[PDB]
Amino acid sequence: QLQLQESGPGLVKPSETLSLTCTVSGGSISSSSYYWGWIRQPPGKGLEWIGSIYYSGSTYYNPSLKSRVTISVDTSKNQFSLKLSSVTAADTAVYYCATSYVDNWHSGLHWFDPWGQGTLVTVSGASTKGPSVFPLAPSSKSTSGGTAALGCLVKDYFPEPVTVSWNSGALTSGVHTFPAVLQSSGLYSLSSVVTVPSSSLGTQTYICNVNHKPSNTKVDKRVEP
Amino acid sequence: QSVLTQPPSVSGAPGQRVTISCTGSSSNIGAGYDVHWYQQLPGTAPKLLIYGNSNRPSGVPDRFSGSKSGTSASLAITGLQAEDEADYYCQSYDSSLSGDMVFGGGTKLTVLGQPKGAPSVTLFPPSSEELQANKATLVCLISDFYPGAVTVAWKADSSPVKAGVETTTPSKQSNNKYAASSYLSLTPEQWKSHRSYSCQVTHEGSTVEKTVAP
Repeated sequence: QLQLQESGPGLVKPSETLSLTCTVSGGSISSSSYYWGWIRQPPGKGLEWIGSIYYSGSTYYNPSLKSRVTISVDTSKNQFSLKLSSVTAADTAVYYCATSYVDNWHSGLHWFDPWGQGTLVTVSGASTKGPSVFPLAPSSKSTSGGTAALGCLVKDYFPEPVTVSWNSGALTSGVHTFPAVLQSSGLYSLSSVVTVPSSSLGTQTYICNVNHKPSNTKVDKRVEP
Repeated sequence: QSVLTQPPSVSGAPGQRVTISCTGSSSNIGAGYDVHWYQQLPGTAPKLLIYGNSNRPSGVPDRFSGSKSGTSASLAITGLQAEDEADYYCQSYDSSLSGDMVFGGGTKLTVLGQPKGAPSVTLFPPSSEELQANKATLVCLISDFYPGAVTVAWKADSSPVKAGVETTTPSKQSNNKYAASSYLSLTPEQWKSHRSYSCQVTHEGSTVEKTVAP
């Protein structure tokens, strides 16, 4: 029931510093025999440990990154933080925080559990672009009997990700949010589709909630017949 | 690159036993340090699968087991299930420098014998709102197909359109089938001047073609 949540910017310019924070709940960073860690995973690649910190400040870092890594802890807020300097495209990755129960670090017995959700950071000199959200009006042709597919096209945003919910999280059945395509322009597009009863298209209201955190853009798009 | 080494892919038949290896050196696994395993379902964070060479967390089926021997370790899965398709990572500790938590590069596990699934195809025309903004995008959404390979072609009326097409790689769904999206960019004038456009999906020698008109 220890839970970890990453936060921080999704876009960093090459040569600048990447900063992330992990907020812990359900257990204490301070006064605990735990090392609080950062791990990353470039898209489609493997896991890599970045470093870990004990609540009173002692750190261990990945030797391949140590010259660029600073991990810090704020026990009063039950948070710990990562700074990675002089970034390049090689540092584009999903960044996870996690924790390790540790009796003695150098016994080398410890593992990562639990893990945070991960947050994507893209290293790029391109500017942030918010999405254009267009409704995809319902069509019955491709779906099961008495149902229709409707959705939202989330076009031309950068960087990833966008989150899409339906009716502010109330509508979850039949929702399929597809992975984005990266266009030659360097901008992403994705679509989210929900299959709903045909009979109530005139009496229910369907709204896609698009959140693009990197541009601080939120769109709630009504999808009408 | 990673400090420990795993086969990029491993395959097994349903109900049979498969192993995923993890090799290191006398500075990590061979130095006496424990090996742990993480399971990563697509699009999800890794989760602990085995700790301390052979211990299972609660919530992990007893079909998973772990062992270590010399400079290597092995994840074993009995009674292989389709739901075991995932990426698997080993992890240990290396004492050659300052004390390093190190990973293998990951193994994608395929469960053989999955039946073929034909793609479900939903094709949306450009929205009136997009056309009013002087743009036009056709959206072809492809889901529930297996194996994970499709080709998508677009047609203006009956003629292939090669320009302005962006298509995702196939991505694994939670049900082990695959999804993909294809997008055709047009001007509003192109969209309105043709009698229709089509998205044609080819999969395992069969084709599904959906067509929309202004």
